[PDB]
Amino acid sequence: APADRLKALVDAAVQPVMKANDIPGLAVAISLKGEPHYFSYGLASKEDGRRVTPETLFEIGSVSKTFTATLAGYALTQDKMRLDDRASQHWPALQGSRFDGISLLDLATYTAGGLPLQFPDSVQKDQAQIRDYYRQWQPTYAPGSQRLYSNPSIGLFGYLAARSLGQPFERLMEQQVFPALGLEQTHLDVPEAALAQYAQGYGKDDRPLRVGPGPLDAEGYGVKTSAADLLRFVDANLHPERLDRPWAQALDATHRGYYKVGDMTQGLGWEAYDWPISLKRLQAGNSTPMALQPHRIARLPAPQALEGQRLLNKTGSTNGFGAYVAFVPGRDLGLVILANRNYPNAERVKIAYAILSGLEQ
Ligand SMILES: *C(=O)N1C[C@H](NOS(=O)(=O)O)CC[C@H]1C(=O)NC1CCNCC1
Repeated sequence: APADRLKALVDAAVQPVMKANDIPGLAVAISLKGEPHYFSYGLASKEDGRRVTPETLFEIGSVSKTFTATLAGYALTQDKMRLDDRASQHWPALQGSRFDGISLLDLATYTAGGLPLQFPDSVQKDQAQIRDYYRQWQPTYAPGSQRLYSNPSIGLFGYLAARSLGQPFERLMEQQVFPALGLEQTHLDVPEAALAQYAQGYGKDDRPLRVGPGPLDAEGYGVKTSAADLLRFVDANLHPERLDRPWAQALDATHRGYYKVGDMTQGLGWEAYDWPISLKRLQAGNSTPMALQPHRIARLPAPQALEGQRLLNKTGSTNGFGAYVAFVPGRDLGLVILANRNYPNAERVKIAYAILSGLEQ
């Protein structure tokens, strides 16, 4: 009855949304009572007929920020940086710029003062162009006052955490972070030998779409991973104490809330809500205006533990993909939903919420 019931519940949550959004392929992984459960739907590639499995690689877009946060959490534990450091402390090129007056925490939590959603199209994947971009940038408003969701913001945070560790960001993820987390199906640059696992992404008129190079891509949106590996990452988040101390502490650092905007508490990478909360409120927290518009923050008196009866989540998209991850620390429950179409966040959250509410019922 239990396996039948879980299958029935996940099918009932996924299938209508998959169909309504014409999603070619979709992978679900659920961590429940200390055990993983995988559900795979449809096609990784419509053209060659490869089916989705729990090992299929999907682009996870902005979910990458949680890995980026974990690297920064590590740097914090290596006493290599502090959240209250000025950004320019970690890149001499920034000394004398406005980044003298902006903290690593401001950068990590999108409150640096109006850094935009993306780098302008004129900024290529080029260290000098990136450096020059930040040198010339001026805040629209005071640092620490307004949240404006931003790839350049947390991208810089990740880049400076890597600088504090004395190695390139990409090398650190591949050589240290992913191995420390036990992740062998998680990549910034998918190896040729693994390309057969990499799903095709689909956009309008089913044009094929995979993510191309961009400035600070690895930091903001560049990770490709499987449902099985992303769930392993969720289980690491549920049980940091199962890893060696330095990496336990790194994960813990991403479970700390610094301010609220409406129902959402902003951590490093992770965004948190009280649990339970209505589907409509969770949808609103992950809505377009939350990503695209500035919001005045309500700063907490002290960092808040993001644990117990809370839902921690992150959405992520690329041109061709749509990912969502959610977990409830106090219930030892986690879920991953990866699709090879960018479909609205509200729809991803709807699937997740249907699964979570069915599990409690
Ligand atoms: C994350 O997936 N990003 C950044 C931002 N996230 O807002 S959210 O509510 O979707 O998580 C916007 C979309 C996405 C992003 O950076 N997409 C880019 C499209 C163009 N190619 C580079 C990735």
